[PDB]
Amino acid sequence: PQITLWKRPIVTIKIGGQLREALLDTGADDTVLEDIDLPGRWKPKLIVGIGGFVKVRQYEQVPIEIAGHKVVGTVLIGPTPSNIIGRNLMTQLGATLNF
Amino acid sequence: PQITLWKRPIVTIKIGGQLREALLDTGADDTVLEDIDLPGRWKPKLIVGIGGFVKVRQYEQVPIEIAGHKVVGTVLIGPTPSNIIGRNLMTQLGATLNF
Ligand SMILES: CC(C)CN(C[C@@H](O)[C@H](Cc1cc(F)cc(F)c1)NC(=O)O[C@H]1[C@H]2CO[C@H]3OC[C@@H]1[C@H]3C2)S(=O)(=O)c1ccc2nc(NC3CC3)sc2c1
Ligand SMILES: [Cl-]
Repeated sequence: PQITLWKRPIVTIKIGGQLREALLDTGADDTVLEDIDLPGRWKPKLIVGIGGFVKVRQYEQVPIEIAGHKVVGTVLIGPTPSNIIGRNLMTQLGATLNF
Repeated sequence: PQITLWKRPIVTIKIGGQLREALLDTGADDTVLEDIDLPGRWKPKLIVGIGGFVKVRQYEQVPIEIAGHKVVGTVLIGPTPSNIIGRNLMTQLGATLNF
């Protein structure tokens, strides 16, 4: 799909059998989700945003569906005001910005 | 132009006669720049990112050139780890996400 930016670019995701919404975020290198259970091992990671840092769990090779597209990639789980899909997963969709 | 997302989507801006780089940031409602002098009156504003909040200066009806395109809009000045162009200005470029 093509979307304009008058509204927040929010898409449906399915991850670990959980349905959520998340923002397609070209300003995010990595994908950060708050509200999710993932199985198995993870690595501590500190990430830096506007207004400081948060501690997240890095989960690797997580299967995730973004607006119908199945991809596998790194997901960070931790406090974020908004679930965000980063460039790590949007590149797997072949996503582009046009102006 | 069209750009892919394997790299950060960085563009050149000109604002208040000052040249800078900034991220085209679909996850940002508003535009936030750190390294800038703007003339005249402004309003206190608190904005929330990953890792918390920052106090910014809201400047209204600021002229800004983004990859060649002259627009006028609201600019927030304050601490951000990366200059970000938000949807408030990307809608003026007719920017779209495609996948
Ligand atoms: C600031 C950017 C440069 C980085 N961020 C992405 C932005 O898109 C956020 C998204 C977001 C939207 C929200 F709704 C709420 C939020 F908390 C966050 N936008 C934002 O904060 O916008 C602000 C301001 C703009 O206007 C308004 O709109 C919303 C608010 C408000 C004020 S990030 O989240 O810090 C980020 C993400 C992944 C990541 N991966 C990394 N990789 C590792 C280092 C190797 S570093 C890294 C950093
Ligand atoms: Cl690129």
